[PDB]
Amino acid sequence: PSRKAKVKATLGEFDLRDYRNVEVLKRFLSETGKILPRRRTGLSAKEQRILAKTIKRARILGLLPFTEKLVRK
Amino acid sequence: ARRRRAEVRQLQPDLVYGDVLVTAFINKIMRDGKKNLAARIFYDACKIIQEKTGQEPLKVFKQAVENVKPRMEVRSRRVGGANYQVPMEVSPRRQQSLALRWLVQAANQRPERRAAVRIAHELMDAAEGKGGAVKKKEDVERMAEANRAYAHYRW
Amino acid sequence: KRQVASGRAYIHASYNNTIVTITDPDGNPITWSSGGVIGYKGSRKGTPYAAQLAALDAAKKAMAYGMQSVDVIVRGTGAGREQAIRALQASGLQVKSIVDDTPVPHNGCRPKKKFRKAS
Amino acid sequence: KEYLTNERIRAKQVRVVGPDGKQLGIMDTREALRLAQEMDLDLVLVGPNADPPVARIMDYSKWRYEQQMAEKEARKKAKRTEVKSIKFRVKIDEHDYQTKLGHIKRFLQEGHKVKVTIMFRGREVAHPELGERILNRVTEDLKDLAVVEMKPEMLGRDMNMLLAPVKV
RNA sequence: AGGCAAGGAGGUAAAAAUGU
RNA sequence: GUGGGAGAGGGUGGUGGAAUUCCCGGAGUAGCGGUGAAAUGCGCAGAUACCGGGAGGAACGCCGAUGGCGAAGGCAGCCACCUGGUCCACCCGUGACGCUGAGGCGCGAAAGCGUGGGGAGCAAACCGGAUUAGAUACCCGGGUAGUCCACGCCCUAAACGAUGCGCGCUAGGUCUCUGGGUCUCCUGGGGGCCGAAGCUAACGCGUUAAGCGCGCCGCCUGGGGAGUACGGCCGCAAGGCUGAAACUCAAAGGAAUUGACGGGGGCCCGCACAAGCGGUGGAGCAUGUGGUUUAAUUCGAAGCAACGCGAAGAACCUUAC
Ligand SMILES: [Mg+2]
Ligand SMILES: [Mg+2]
Ligand SMILES: [Mg+2]
Ligand SMILES: [Mg+2]
Ligand SMILES: [Mg+2]
Ligand SMILES: [Mg+2]
Ligand SMILES: [Mg+2]
Ligand SMILES: [Mg+2]
Ligand SMILES: [Mg+2]
Ligand SMILES: [Mg+2]
Ligand SMILES: [Mg+2]
Ligand SMILES: [Mg+2]
Ligand SMILES: [Mg+2]
Ligand SMILES: [Mg+2]
Ligand SMILES: [Mg+2]
Ligand SMILES: [Mg+2]
Ligand SMILES: [Mg+2]
Ligand SMILES: [Mg+2]
Ligand SMILES: [Mg+2]
Ligand SMILES: [Mg+2]
Ligand SMILES: [Mg+2]
Ligand SMILES: [Mg+2]
Ligand SMILES: [Mg+2]
Ligand SMILES: [Mg+2]
Ligand SMILES: [Mg+2]
Ligand SMILES: [Mg+2]
Repeated sequence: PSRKAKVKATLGEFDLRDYRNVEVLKRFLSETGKILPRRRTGLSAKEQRILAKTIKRARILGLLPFTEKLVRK
Repeated sequence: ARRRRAEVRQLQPDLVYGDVLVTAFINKIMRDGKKNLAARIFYDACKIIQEKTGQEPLKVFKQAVENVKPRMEVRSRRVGGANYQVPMEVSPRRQQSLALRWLVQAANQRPERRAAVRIAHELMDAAEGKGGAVKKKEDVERMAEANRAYAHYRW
Repeated sequence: KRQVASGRAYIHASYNNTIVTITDPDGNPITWSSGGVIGYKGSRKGTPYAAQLAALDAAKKAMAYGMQSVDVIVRGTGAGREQAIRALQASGLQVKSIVDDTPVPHNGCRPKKKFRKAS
Repeated sequence: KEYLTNERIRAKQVRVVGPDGKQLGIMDTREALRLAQEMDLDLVLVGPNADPPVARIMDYSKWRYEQQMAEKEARKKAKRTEVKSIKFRVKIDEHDYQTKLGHIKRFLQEGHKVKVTIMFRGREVAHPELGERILNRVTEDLKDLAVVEMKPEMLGRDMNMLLAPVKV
């Protein structure tokens, strides 16, 4: 049912739209270059959507990973 | 079977020595239900062992048992269409029983004349690390290595 | 007769056959092992045991070229990809990391009608 | 079928045959191996049966491939044309009969041998007169495309015939 | 360590006309 | 109007990787691929798998929803531009300007066709293989159109919430998205689920009504015949829209409910199988039957649940032949 910690509750004050702020945005990406669900971030829906959009933008730029590789497994 | 776990019968321990394993072995040896004939046979075998290989005739038996014991066994299962020889682990009691059975078979699958003597010989062989029962055990083990294939079909 | 001691271990895993390639750190392969290589043909070709066998064979081949320092990458999934991995771990080859890199399209073309019905 | 290559050979003196058929003699196995290494090829034990084992400096894999190809050819000139069956009935009407006939014709054209069998059911007592008649009619219809390999044979609750193509 | 679930897997599910 | 906001709304111009195929380059070898099994199929001219680069065309994984949008069909990478709808707060302006909508004009998935392009995958048709009683099919190997784009044309659909649009009224809750607020609770607009009344053939519905009403429009008057014929119109064609009747039958239906059934599932059990010991079959005989032979082999019993059965006593008797 998802509840270990949340990526909104572990992270403090940050603007969502700024894709350049990459390491703060590196926390909402998975271990593989994949987006974590609403039940992992902790956001409201709108916020989540915005975040997703920002991530996409970043990807288009290149900063954040596009798809990566899981370790151990 | 379906409901309960169908308990193992706890045998009355031996009249001369004092071990249930021995009793079980005696029972296994016994055909037609003649315990006194085959118990006598077992005793004769023991005596023979004592005579030839200068040892107590319980320890030797134990050794033999240990030798013939399987840990990896092979079952039959139909999955998809074809039958696959499935390797799986044995519970101790069952393994012991199997070993006993094998020993009995070996005793009956020998070339010499009298019942006790044959049994004794087989026991000695088992103790050594050869014989018939031991060979069978080895074969079984091998089968649970050429077919460790279909181990993921866990029962 | 070339020799390397190091490299990667690309396990392409399909349900019909799990194929294992071993490569040098550059990405130029030394050997590979498959299912028809362990004799097996048809159904068993993709049975976990076959995969394991293939893995073992590949390891052996690598050893015939001095290889130990082994990075492992799996692609797709077959019956035993995990089994193959296990086999490799067992073999005696320095397993650095086992990494998943499935050739999953970012919503690619139309799949074949078998891999359709998924919606 | 399969042999022993280079390192798998433990027998000491081998007879060394070359890539096309170069007879180098009864030589050392090590020597043979060395020769193979030199030509970018493999010494393969082609006869473990003859005078100090008969061994060939060939591309082993290549040879295997060739053999496989040959085998494939053997099983692709063994003809796909088999026996196609068609189960008729007693009270067979016209259009369906014609369809059946057409099917049979198609099969014949393709190259096949045809199990022509009438399934009986209820009475199977007035059977030969009607069933046999039907069979005869069928045969008549296919006199130029088909030849009667075997005549009516009642086994179970049915009777079978077989028909072969007229000219191969 | 157990309790429920979401996902990813990977196996099972694949073979059937005859009467009084 | 002002002040905001949500949005895969649409269109135009781009671009970003994953993937796939294809080409060159490598390194590398005996098979890959396929399946309930297999077979074609490719591979020594070196394929598969692996890395390097390129060539392209598609389509947007994760986010992703039970979500958001639109009037509907539909719509998803991200950007930019042009632009629709809409939602709210101020209650500021106008002062009934509204609501519907026969016809009309538009839009209208997918396929389809015409014209030019492009074309990677997929893939009707089509050619193979199996599969089978057959295989024109499910399953695999290719493989054309087509899918994609531009311009036109087509106009259907389970174009479904199978619910026309509009407003008002009539308990709540609960989850969701989105807006304002004196923001652990209110108040607006959407999307879901549970329900008061009432309603409904029941199922259900239930502030997003199928409830109460009123407004208007669209159909409907048993089924099949038949969305066919006919004409008419549209269209390059395919067809579409519009739409009968003769006859025919006494039904066609829906809901639910038993029961039965299902190559639906779950939960169970039984010497059911497994685990084990011993047999039968094979040998001989003992018996009972089927068959056949006979003057008659008396009759019955029939898979289980007939076959050391009725017969727990056939030389005669019994005994019926
Ligand atoms: Mg405004
Ligand atoms: Mg190449
Ligand atoms: Mg005012
Ligand atoms: Mg005024
Ligand atoms: Mg209007
Ligand atoms: Mg109109
Ligand atoms: Mg294809
Ligand atoms: Mg065919
Ligand atoms: Mg065909
Ligand atoms: Mg096809
Ligand atoms: Mg076109
Ligand atoms: Mg259209
Ligand atoms: Mg619907
Ligand atoms: Mg719809
Ligand atoms: Mg309708
Ligand atoms: Mg809406
Ligand atoms: Mg609401
Ligand atoms: Mg009520
Ligand atoms: Mg309700
Ligand atoms: Mg409500
Ligand atoms: Mg109603
Ligand atoms: Mg129509
Ligand atoms: Mg007309
Ligand atoms: Mg009904
Ligand atoms: Mg019912
Ligand atoms: Mg049985």
